Amino acid sequence: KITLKSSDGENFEIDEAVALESQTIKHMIPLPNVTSKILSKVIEYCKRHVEAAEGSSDEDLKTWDSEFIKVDQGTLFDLILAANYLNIKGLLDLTCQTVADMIKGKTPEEIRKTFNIKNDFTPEEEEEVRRENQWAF
Amino acid sequence: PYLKFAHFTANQAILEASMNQGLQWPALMQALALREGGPHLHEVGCKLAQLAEAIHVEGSNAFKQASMLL
Amino acid sequence: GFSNLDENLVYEVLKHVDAKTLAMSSCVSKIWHKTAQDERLWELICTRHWTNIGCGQNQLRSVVLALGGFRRLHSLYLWPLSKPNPRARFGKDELKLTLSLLSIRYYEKMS
Repeated sequence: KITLKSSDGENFEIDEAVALESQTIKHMIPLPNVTSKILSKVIEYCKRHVEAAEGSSDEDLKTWDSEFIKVDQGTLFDLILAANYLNIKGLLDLTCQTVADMIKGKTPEEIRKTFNIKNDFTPEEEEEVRRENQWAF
Repeated sequence: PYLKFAHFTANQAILEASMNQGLQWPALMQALALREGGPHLHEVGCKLAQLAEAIHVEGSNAFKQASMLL
Repeated sequence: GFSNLDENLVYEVLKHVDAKTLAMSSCVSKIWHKTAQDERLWELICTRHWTNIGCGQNQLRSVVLALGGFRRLHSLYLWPLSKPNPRARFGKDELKLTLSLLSIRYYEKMS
C-alpha cells in the first residue's frame, strides 16, 4: 500500500508489490513529470501484470495488451516517456513494438509524412545516403 | 573468376588442416582469428603485418563456398 | 512528439525492425541516420538469421568492427546471399565466406 501523487495532485494509491514493478519508484513522491492520465495508464498496466503474475491466460493477456495499445500518437509518445522515466521494461517494450510496426512502412516520404518529420538533408547528403542504401531500393 | 576460386579453395584446405599481390592470405586471417581456442614483397609484407596487428593476430563445405562464389 | 525524438528513444524503437526497415529508416533524417549507423542494431540484424554460429560474441564483434563493421557485412555480401533463399538460415560456411570477403576488401582498400 503506497500513495503516488501526479501533476494533477491526485494521490493515486496502489499496492506495494504492484508499485514494485517500477524500478525508479522502488528505489525511491511528487512525480512532477508523469501526468495523471499517463500515471493511471501505468497503474492499470501494473495491476493487470500483477494479476497475471499471481497459454490461454497468456494469449488473453496479449489480447488485452493489444486492446490497451490502441491509443493515438501523443498518448503513445507520453507512454514511451513515462516508461523510460519509471524504468518499466514491459510497457516500454510494448510501445516500442507498436512504434516499430508503425514505422514498418513505405518509401521515406511516408515515414517523414506520418510523423511530421521535417528532413533537411543537403542534396549531396541526400543523394549519397540514397546511393549507399541502394540495395534496399 | 578462377583467382577467387583458387584462393578460397586453398584457404579452406589449409584451414581444415607464391606471393603475387598477397591477395589470398588476408582471407585466412579471419579463419585463424575466429577459431575455437584462439589463433614489391616488402610492401605486401608490411600491409599483412598491419592487418595482423589490426585484428589481434601475431569437401562439402569447400564445395558449398565455391558454389555460393559463382 | 515523434518528430523531435532523442537518440535513446529512436534506438529503442529501431531495436524491433529488420534489415530492410533499418536501412530504409536510415534515410529519414540526420538524427535517424546517425542512430541507424549504430553497431549494435546491425550486429543484432546479422546474428538474427544465423542461429548456429559460435565462437564468443566478444571476439566476433571486435574483429568485425575492426575490419569494417556489421553494416558492410550485410549489404555487400549477406544480402546477395540471402536474396535467392530468403527462408534459409545462414549456417557456418556463409560466415566463413563473408568474413573472408571482408578481409580481402579491407586489405585491398588499405592502400
